[PDB]
Amino acid sequence: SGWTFGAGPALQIPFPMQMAYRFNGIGVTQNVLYENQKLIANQFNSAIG
Amino acid sequence: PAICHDGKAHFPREGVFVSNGTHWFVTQRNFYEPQIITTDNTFVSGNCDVVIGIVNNTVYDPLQPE
Ligand SMILES: *[C@@H]1O[C@H](CO)[C@@H](O[C@@H]2O[C@H](CO)[C@@H](O)[C@H](O)[C@H]2NC(C)=O)[C@H](O)[C@H]1NC(C)=O
Ligand SMILES: *[C@@H]1O[C@H](CO)[C@@H](O[C@@H]2O[C@H](CO)[C@@H](O)[C@H](O)[C@H]2NC(C)=O)[C@H](O)[C@H]1NC(C)=O
Repeated sequence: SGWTFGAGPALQIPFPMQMAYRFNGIGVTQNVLYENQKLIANQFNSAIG
Repeated sequence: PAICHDGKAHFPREGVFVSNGTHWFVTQRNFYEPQIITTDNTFVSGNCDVVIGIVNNTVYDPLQPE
């Protein structure tokens, strides 16, 4: 639910959508995430590993 | 995540894409307000092969009828 559960009821949203929203938060726009989603997922998995 | 009108992903400049089952709209994040998906509220940047989960739908040009 992203940040929505920190305000009221949890708002079920897809994770790619939430990540694109987070990118929009820092002035990167959604297109970057939706064009690099595989790279971002791989980088996140490598960092978590 | 995006809408493919003619081989081009249309992402929403502010807000998310929603569909009431059949018709897709653009609404804000913290309040449901459906708006017809035009070129004003959507910016096109992509190829429509890389994004995953893109729906086709259609966009409305506010200048073509005029
Ligand atoms: C989703 O909402 C749209 C409204 O934008 C519905 O389209 C119809 O739009 C006309 C406008 O001339 C209304 O008079 C109709 O009442 C709308 N239909 C309905 C059922 O309300 C569209 O039908 C809606 N989709 C669903 C599945 O309800
Ligand atoms: C969305 O529009 C695209 C536009 O490219 C269409 O994709 C077609 O998919 C079929 C099946 O692989 C191909 O044979 C065609 O060449 C593609 N393009 C066209 C213009 O037909 C299709 O109309 C829609 N696809 C989806 C998944 O909704």
